[PDB]
Amino acid sequence: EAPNQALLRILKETEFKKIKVLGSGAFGTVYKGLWIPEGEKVKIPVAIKELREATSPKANKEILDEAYVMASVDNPHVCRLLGICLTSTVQLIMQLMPFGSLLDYVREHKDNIGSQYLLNWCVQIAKGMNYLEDRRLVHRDLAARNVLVKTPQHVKITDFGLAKLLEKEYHAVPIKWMALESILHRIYTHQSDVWSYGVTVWELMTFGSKPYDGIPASEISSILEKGERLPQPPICTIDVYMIMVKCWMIDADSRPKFRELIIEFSKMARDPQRYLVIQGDERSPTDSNFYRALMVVDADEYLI
Amino acid sequence: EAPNQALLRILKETEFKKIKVLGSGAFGTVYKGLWIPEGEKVKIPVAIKELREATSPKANKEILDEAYVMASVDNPHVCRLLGICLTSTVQLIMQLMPFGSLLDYVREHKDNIGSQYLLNWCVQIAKGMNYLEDRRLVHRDLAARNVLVKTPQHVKITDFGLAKLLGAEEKEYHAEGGKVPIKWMALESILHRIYTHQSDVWSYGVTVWELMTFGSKPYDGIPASEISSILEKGERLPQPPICTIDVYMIMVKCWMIDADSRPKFRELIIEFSKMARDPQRYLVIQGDERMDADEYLIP
Ligand SMILES: COc1cc(N2CCC(N3CCN(C)CC3)CC2)ccc1Nc1ncc(Cl)c(Nc2ccccc2P(C)(C)=O)n1
Repeated sequence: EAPNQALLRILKETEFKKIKVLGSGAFGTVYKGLWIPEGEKVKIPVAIKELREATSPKANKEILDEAYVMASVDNPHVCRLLGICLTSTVQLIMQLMPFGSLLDYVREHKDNIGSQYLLNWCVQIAKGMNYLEDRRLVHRDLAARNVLVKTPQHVKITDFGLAKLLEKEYHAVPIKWMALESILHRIYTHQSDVWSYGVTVWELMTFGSKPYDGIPASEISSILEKGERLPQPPICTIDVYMIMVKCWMIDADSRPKFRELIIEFSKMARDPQRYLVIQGDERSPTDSNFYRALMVVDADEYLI
Repeated sequence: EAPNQALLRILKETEFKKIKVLGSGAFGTVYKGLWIPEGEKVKIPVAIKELREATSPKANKEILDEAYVMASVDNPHVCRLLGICLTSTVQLIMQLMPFGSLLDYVREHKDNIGSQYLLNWCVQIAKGMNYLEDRRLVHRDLAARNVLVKTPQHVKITDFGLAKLLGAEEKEYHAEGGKVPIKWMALESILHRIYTHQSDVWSYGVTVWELMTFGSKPYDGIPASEISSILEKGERLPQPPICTIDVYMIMVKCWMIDADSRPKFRELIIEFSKMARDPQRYLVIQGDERMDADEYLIP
């Protein structure tokens, strides 16, 4: 092949600080963290994955393979891996963006978010996944909360808990955001990621409304077998919304492939106003509220 | 062009039940039913279509594309669908045309169909098909069996399982293979699998002769294979007895070999709307002097 001239930074546990916990699991747990590196004035937002136990050689094998893949990931729309840290409990530092996640952004800015932006993010999210899918990497948790805002023009999808097919499947919870075949079998393919990519665009178009809200997670299995999907967002034409219906096809192969979505979504992004209808579309970028919590330096800016 | 703000509603199959099979088909089965929107306290009678097997991705893509057209058309003479059900095998929920195909309607009632309705029914098909010509669409299976009767006064068009859309660039569409009823199709479609609206004027043509004879079998004894031969040779369908030569000439100008020689639907609307201003004059039928909610829920 080619040399994987990928770089692996070793940070010291006294450089990063765990602020609060994000997710948790049997083995492993994910925190919100601030990185203060090598005596600079800058503080960079990050998320840190910690093996819950420090002596488990099968678990320690796993957490390094993931470090391996996250460090091999070099794409503008998948988060970089800032560095690992060899405590007893091995830690991974993925970067975060200073402005926060899309969902919190889209919710806070829906009276000045435009049509060219919404369609421009669908290509960035789809570009990022087809990068991942290009690598036999399944993502298993795509959602607006896991798409971070670098600049209202650039978004990356966080890549913790990726699943390489080292083949037609790999097993492994976010019920609203999952394919039926995931709820009933806890199996994740790339086409189940397409389902997630579906629900992700829905959260975007609705300006951050909650998928299947109030409804219990035990029903979603059933109210999917029976054919209820998310409704049409108001601003969606029937061209946009057919993409979303196709992502939630019960048949997995009937679902759009990721290479297709970007073709389809940039074509619709060259005439943006023809596919999305937003009141006042014609007549602004700024800071967020996740960003207000921190007061604040992008990690892509420091390491340059 | 214009943003297509046509929405499609998604319905879970708990919101409708099927009461009666209206017909088995190669498409599959279509049922008669009541659809009670959850939330709403109306029942709306509906017709529910359900293909044989959702095994192929091609089968799914051709049912969701059939649903894309039906959902975005707002024409009075184009049967519209209410919503879709994304079950394992998807499901289509359309307004129930209570009276059947026109093909069924005019055999049962050959004894009580005056000239006014038959020419009114031809102005209505032509208006729906000129809506479809305006949306760059080719229906590709028009026939009295695919024209449904919501009321004797008002007829609508249906079954876009074979409908195909044109780009702005190409003026004609060409499929391969397929299974299409040979007796309703223009000669170029039989012979080159070419299609275009001018091939659908020919279909419209056969649809009238269907109506004008009160629902006969076109080329009845003739099997499908010979029709290419017989058309090339200049055989066409005979004159309906009810028909004047003014009216039967129009069906002739449809089965014209040259597709642009054939008449545009825009013309067909005017030519038949005049004819319905003096209907006794262009059609001759002995006796002719003598003879829950709905799509009211849409607005
Ligand atoms: C209840 O109203 C109907 C009655 C019948 N009848 C007509 C007489 C027929 N006869 C009666 C006498 N009997 C002894 C032998 C049979 C039985 C079926 C058929 C159809 C509708 N309405 C209806 N609405 C919407 C649709 Cl969308 C649809 N579609 C549809 C219905 C049936 C078959 C195919 C279709 P398609 C072309 C694929 O939509 N169909």
